[PDB]
Amino acid sequence: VQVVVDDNEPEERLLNRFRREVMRAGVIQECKRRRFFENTQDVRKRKTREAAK
Amino acid sequence: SRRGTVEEKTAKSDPIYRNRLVNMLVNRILKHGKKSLAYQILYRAVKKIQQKTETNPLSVLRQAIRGVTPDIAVKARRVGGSTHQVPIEIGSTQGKALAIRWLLGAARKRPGRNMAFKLSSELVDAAKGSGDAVRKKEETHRMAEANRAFAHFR
Amino acid sequence: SARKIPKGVIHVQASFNNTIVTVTDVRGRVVSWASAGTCGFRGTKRGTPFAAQTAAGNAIRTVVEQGMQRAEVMIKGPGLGRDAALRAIRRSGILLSFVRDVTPMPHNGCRPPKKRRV
RNA sequence: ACACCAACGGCGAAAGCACUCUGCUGGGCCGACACUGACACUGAGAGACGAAAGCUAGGGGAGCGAAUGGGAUUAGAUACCCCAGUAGUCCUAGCCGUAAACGAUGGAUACUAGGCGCUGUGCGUAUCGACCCGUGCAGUGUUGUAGCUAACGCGUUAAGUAUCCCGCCUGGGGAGUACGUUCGCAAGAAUGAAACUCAAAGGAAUUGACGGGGGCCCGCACAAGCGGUGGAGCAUGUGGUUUAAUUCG
Repeated sequence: VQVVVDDNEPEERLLNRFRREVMRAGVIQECKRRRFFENTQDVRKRKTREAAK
Repeated sequence: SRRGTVEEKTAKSDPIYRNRLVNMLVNRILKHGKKSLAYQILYRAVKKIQQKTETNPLSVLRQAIRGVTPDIAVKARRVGGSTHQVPIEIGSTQGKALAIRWLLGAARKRPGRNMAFKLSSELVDAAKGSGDAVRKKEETHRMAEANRAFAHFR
Repeated sequence: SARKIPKGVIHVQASFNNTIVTVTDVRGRVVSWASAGTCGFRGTKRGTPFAAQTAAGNAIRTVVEQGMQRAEVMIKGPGLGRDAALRAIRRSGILLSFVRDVTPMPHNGCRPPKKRRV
């Protein structure tokens, strides 16, 4: 689940924006809080239903 | 900003030396509408400074106020619920205006003799590093750069 | 004096309340550390990005005795001190080699309370 | 407990069920057909299954967390928030059988305009291709039509048009409680009143307002800035007090 700095060159550029798309605070804000058990399968799938079509 | 555009409000220039930015110093030291005696506060501080310094009175005025002129100040903006102390960078139009406000107050908050000596003292005290005029430049820098994280770079 | 270790991993424990920046060697032994609530300000004034740079820039006073040339970085956990800690270490004097994100990604089991963060 | 894959996905009668593997096992669907032959549908009582919480006995217990103990907030908070934390949550066996157990629209069958998304199978110059044209199951949304509906809305997975059978309602409060019977270890569950009292409860939708709802916009409104008040002495006005009245608004 790490990040690539496989590119050479003595460059000082961050390149931390490449992993801030898939991983980000997104996989940690979906987690680290409290799970609703039933509202996670209801409310989180209800807003994605109307935003699809 | 879009509806109704006003550039700036300007009056007549400096007496015989000709300058519009120095004419704001006679307009801020203006007490209750007396521009006739406000002329005697600036032009007598130009007559008494030539003995303390060597060069022209327009040069020593500009070389000293650069130590009173700020680069960054704090403004109160709220977002989300909490009041953020976000620092916005001050330009050359508002920075020259903020320099003459703290040199005005420092002159009045020193009850010695007349205003001809009080303005002339705080004019050379900005070059060496003394008085309440130069202290406010380093005091606004204590509020700024400490809250640097609330504002992102350009 | 000093051990004089070449390169080493920099574990940055980036959290919401503060950020603990610790520069360790190749094995896992800590030489000296630096934190956000140590560098002057405390309470809630830390955890911010430019408060993390004064924290990571306090380490180069205590670890300068060893004399490290190159340095690998390692960030752990979310917060406003992920990209900031990397910028302070770069302007200090030490080189870049391996920047990695070893943030513990859960397999959806253990869940802490809701609560609002800073 | 099990990321990602996960999906408006799938399976199951309902509840419900997701890392991988093995063992035993159920249901659904399609296709050339082969066979029985209506052997069907529904169904009071009855029997069985039941999210979580809770209960009994024996285990287990990382995290979370009723209770409980501190810190904080507040006029007070024996709440929200912070630090800890027991039963419990997990496993085996038995028990309790309730939930917005909700699509709140019981099951089964035949019909009635259409336009986009799954899974099986047939076919399409030899399938040359991601694919193209059909034909079934289950499943969403649709400016969804007719029709239906109080309206919202539903719309061949319709509350459309009909048939078969079972359950249920016939004012609000009192009540889903009391009494009795039955069931349970217990907490309680199931069946189920009346007196008295009101003339109203209730549903949809409409106008406006309100919102510590949202989107976009205008006034010193804030912001930027100057002077000022509240301090002081004096003037004046008002309450309170006082007085025979300290006249009224």
